[PDB]
Amino acid sequence: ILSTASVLAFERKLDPSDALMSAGAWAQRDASQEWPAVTVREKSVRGTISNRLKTKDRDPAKLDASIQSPNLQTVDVANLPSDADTLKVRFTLRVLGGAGTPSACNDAAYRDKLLQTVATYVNDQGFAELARRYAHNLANARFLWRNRVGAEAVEVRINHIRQGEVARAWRFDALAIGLRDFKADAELDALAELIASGLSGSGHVLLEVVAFARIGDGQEVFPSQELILDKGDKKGQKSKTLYSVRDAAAIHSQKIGNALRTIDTWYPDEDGLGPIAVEPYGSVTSQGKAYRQPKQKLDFYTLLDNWVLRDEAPAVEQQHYVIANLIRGGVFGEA
Amino acid sequence: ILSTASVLAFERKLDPSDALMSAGAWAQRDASQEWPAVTVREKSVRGTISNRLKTKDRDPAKLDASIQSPNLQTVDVANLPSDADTLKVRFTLRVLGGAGTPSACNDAAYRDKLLQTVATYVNDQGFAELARRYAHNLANARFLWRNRVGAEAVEVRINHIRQGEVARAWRFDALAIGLRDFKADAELDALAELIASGLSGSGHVLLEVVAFARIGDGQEVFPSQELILDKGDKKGQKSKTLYSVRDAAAIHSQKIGNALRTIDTWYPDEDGLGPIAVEPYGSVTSQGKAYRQPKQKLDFYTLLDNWVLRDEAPAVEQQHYVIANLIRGGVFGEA
Amino acid sequence: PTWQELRQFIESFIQERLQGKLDKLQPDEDDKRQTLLATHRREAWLADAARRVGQLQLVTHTLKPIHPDARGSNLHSLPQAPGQPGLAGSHELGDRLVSDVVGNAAALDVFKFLSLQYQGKNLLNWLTEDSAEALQALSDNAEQAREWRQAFIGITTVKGAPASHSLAKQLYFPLPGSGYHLLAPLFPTSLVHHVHALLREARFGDAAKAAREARSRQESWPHGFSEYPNLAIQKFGGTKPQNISQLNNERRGENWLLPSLPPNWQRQNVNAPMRHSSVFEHDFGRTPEVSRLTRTLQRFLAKTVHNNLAIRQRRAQLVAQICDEALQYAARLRELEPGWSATPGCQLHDAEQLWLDPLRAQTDETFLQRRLRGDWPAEVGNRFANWLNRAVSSDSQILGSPEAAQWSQELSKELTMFKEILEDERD
Amino acid sequence: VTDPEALLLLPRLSIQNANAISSPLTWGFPSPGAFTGFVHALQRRVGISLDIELDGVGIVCHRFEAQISQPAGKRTKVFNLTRNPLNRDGSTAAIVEEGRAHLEVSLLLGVHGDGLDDHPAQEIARQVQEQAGAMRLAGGSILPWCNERFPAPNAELLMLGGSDEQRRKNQRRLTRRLLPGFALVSREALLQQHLETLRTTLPEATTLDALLDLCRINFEPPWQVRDKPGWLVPIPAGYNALSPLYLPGEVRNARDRETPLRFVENLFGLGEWLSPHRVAALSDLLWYHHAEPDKGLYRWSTPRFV
Amino acid sequence: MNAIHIGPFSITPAARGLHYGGLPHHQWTLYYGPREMAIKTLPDSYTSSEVRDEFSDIIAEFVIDARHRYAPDVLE
Repeated sequence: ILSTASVLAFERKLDPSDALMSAGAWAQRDASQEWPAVTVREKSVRGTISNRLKTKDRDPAKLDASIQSPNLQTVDVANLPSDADTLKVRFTLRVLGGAGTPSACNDAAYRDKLLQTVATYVNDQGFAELARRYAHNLANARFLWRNRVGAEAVEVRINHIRQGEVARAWRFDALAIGLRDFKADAELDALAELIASGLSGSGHVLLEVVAFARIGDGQEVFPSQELILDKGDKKGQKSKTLYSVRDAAAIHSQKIGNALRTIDTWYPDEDGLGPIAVEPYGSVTSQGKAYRQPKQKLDFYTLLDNWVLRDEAPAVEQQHYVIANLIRGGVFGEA
Repeated sequence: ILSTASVLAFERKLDPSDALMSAGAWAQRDASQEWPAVTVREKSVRGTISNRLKTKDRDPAKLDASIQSPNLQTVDVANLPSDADTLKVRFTLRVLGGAGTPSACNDAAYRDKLLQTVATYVNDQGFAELARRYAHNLANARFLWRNRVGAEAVEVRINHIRQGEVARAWRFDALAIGLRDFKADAELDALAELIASGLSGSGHVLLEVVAFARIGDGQEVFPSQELILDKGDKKGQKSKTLYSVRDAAAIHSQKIGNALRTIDTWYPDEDGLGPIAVEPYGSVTSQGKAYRQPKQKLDFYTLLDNWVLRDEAPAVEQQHYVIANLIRGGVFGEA
Repeated sequence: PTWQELRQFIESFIQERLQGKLDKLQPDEDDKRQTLLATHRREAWLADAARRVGQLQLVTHTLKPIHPDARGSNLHSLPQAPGQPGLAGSHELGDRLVSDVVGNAAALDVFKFLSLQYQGKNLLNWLTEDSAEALQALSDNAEQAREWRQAFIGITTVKGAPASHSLAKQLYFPLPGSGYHLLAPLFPTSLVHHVHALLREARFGDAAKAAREARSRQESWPHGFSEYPNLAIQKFGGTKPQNISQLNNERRGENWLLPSLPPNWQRQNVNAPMRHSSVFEHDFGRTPEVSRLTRTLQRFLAKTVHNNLAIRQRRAQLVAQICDEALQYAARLRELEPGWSATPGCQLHDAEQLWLDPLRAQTDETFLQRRLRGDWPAEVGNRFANWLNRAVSSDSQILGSPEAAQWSQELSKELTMFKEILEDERD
Repeated sequence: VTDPEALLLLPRLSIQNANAISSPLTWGFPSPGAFTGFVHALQRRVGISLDIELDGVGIVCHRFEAQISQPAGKRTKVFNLTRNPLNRDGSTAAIVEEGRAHLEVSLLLGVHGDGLDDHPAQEIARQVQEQAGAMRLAGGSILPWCNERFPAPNAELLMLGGSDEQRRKNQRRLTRRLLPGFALVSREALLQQHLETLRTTLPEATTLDALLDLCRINFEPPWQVRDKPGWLVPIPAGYNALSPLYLPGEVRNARDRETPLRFVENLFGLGEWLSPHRVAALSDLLWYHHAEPDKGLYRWSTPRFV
Repeated sequence: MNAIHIGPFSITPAARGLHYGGLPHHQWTLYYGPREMAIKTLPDSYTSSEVRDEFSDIIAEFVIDARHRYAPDVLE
């Protein structure tokens, strides 16, 4: 009957490291191994109430009384030095093999059928499109996020590390490569071939990704913010806390992974957003809305179940979406 | 019915940096790249009883007993050198563009309607008056908050940084350009047009703003100030702490941004006070009162809701105020 | 002993429950009070209790702390006490055991009704055995008593087939000969409740805080206290702890984890002793760990010799800890720049700079590599011994007696071991 | 349970986000069960192909860093979390708190078999290194040291030296390699000795109270502090049986249907962090599995230490 | 709230408050007669017991320093 597995899990393929942030001057990007790190500092901010009022605080006397109480906060801030205009973001990326193999799965017939489905996908077209989109997300500085917004020029340098040295080196102009269009380029095709060979291999392929963004002299950079629950403590806390590994501002690994996963342009809604991160039930945290709802037949679980159990193979784009979810991983399976 | 979005976050356009302040000599300000930074020092003050008594301890015996025991405390103090008469304050400003687009918006229809409203604003009246007023606030040293009140002569030099080089340079006498009137000047109109091109998204604008002010030999300068929660005796009764980055006195970036935002001359009260910073509910911290009360129909939220949801376009001045609020950014939206 | 008095107690308790729900609801209309008094005063309320018991369960190891969308089998089990030594667990929990409740958060009234102590002890053991005092106070008929007894006793048994959800943890353990077992662990809510009670007594108890106030005034007290540093809070329910369990509702999350941390978990920085003359007293001397070690050595230098063998042993591993920390401190200076020792300066400790920077020999092939190879500097041990002599209490009573002889002998042993460590640094 | 013929020093491994939630009652460094399972996975993946056996692990913890913060006005600590993806209805999911930490460790793997003589030591050491370079140690990825100043090579040393002096020199040089760290060992005998001492101090004292007393900071009135012999962390000592051993197909929602499943619960024991110079041989730090499936007691420990 | 008196000490709050984080706060200053000893910014949700516990350590170290400074001289 080929019942679906009660416990299903997939290992996270294509896992990056923390994006270390460092600062320097442009046209010295080559000798950037000794660039000083960007440090997270402390500063005091005094604001004023600017949020919406609930029709009972709109009395002028209460508003003036609440303004007369100073609103003080302590925030973590990260800045470029007052003589450095370039932010260097460096992280390491492992492209693991055994991409379609589940990490944990109950039913052995479901094992054979799922591995047969992945084998059909890989010998039909393989990871050609998926690794193309991942290499595009590497080539443009999507992992900088807000650091990519107002940069004069962004250059991404990607090096293949085989044993301890650069086997093959890439250099891209991130602002020329779009954040929503996946064209074809020769160096991009070479990077896609390397990533696809890593996904189809039995070991791993190591890449280091170094992006230089010309933010501005002494401007304010944006490391990943840390999620800390207040938990109803009586003392006032610092409102903003930035992430750092060793006295050096950094971006979270899952933030970089979410940036790399932004390849899904096949969701049923219109591509006004463009690509979105590959997730089950197509959730977008910034938009607060989950595309690929299960009421439509385009969510990951129903597509996978139709593909592997009832042999209802979806469209090629939906097959790419399902295999991209397999790259992403996750804990699956009903009770 | 097109209700407004619950999440309507906006990012900050016109990003400033922390303004580092240095010292030197007038008529030596052309070669001022090697000027030593103003250092934050510690000095001892002895305060007397000079505040209002609470009508209970106004008897002569208790007042004399309090005067016989004054309080000792340490304050952070920043001064020019005794052989240096001018203060150099230097920061970089970045104009982003894309003001109407929210960073986070959970309602797609509201986002489309808001984008249409901002687009028809730009088509009708582009970022010409707003950029003009920002150019005024850059031309006069309003970012010199207390360093400008008694200065003999203030000069502001603004350089447009293209590819790391000065594409265009400006020079203003900041005391001739007052803090009260938004007049017309050819060089200042060129600066306004550059800021307009930055705000419209038609080009990358990064400005380096340097201000020179003659205060006097050894005179006290006023950097930004930090908040102190605990005084104690382990610290030597530290009562005031000044802001510094690396042993160099500095002004907070949000104070500079507040000084740039002082363009709002359209509030319902009389403009005898002059321009105020662009904030929701038009609040001034020093005045302790809110111009543009929500009871009147001239605060940012009601104007934005009428403009977008009910298509009630306000006056052109109020449209300028709303778009200046959008440029300022915020956590707009209800719960 | 008598069923009449147990009936009196249960009728009394449902009477306070009735008046409490009437006072809290304050029903002035809608005929709520009549329905409350017609359903919560007779054997019909026992029928509702038997209905509500089937939705609840008493457990000792629950699964709901693991991802709350996981639907698995919660267990009420006490593991057997192992014969192996030096390990803790749930098998220490004997009479000091508190039973968790899992299920609906509104049916917990039957739990406090079932955990009553009417005549001296719990109702559970009364309903397990064929007691004449029990099994008749709740039912006039025998069949009703039997069905209510089975209902109220099955609450401690496993309900349904044994199942651990996908979101629950399952960990392979290799058997000694060619095998594995799956080992799905459950969260020991009884253990964390017991440790939470102990830690709450130690950190907020009346005697504990009295001892803290006694120490704050630096006066004597008949007993001391504990400190419990570096505790961590792991909450299970973000806003609804009662959706997990009643014990997790008593302590709203707050796992109160203990700090199993390595000594290098607070690595501050590495700094070069540039313009100073002897690192052991000037830069090595004020690291907090060695400061604590030398203060303990200061306290143990002037001590009684009633337990002199154990005291000398403790001081032996003490000075061993100082020498180990010295070796660690040199090892972490080994990650600095290779040529920091060649910087200009009037006082830079050139005698100890051979040991402080081994890596200078790489850049200086003929300037200092052969000198370090041939000299093999072991006078650094002598200088550190002189620093330790400066760091020991200047007691003439020990110097006159053989206590200084034993201290010098153990110091000589530790310093010759330390010198043998520094001997083969050229390999 | 056996004497290794050689010691395999996996070099400094940078572990990114390791599970800082070691046990239901302890936090901080990951459990030794994670390291023993990682070594067993190394044996299952590459150890069989090399005709060797990888049993025993030495944990040194060259660097530790947990993603924790201390809220203002509290002396305890909280764990920094991650923003999980939204639900299918666009709302924030319920937060499940997990602790994630940064490690830097080097592992001493006990090697015994015929592949040591069948293959060169450098070759098997290398192949184990690039096998471990694509794995996980405590739930976190392993950073493989690309484009730094110089990577640390893997080094396998046979314990059967040509002489006692040669063996002693090799042991000391291997100890010098992993010097900025602290070896992790187990102290079950010390915990039992302290429990007996506590019982003579006052009766009916459980080993949980002895474990708590050996880790807490004790203050005694004349105000001194009861000193500790070492670091003395509390560590999970294994798993104890909580249910009868079920058949592979009995348990619903199991990991597989080929392995028996038994519900367990954590066993908490005593551990110690100590400098590697204070051990006679580096093979005394190796952690081994001790299952004994008849009575439960699925334990990991480091025997032959003292 | 209201001033807290602990023997010769007094913890008087500031007349006007402030907001640190998103919570209201007042500065509480400790006196020993006319001598100001320490100032702490404390949440408005604290009771008098918590405000007193915030300054208990400073009071205790004052007591210790007073005992050691004015200890009577010893004859042997």
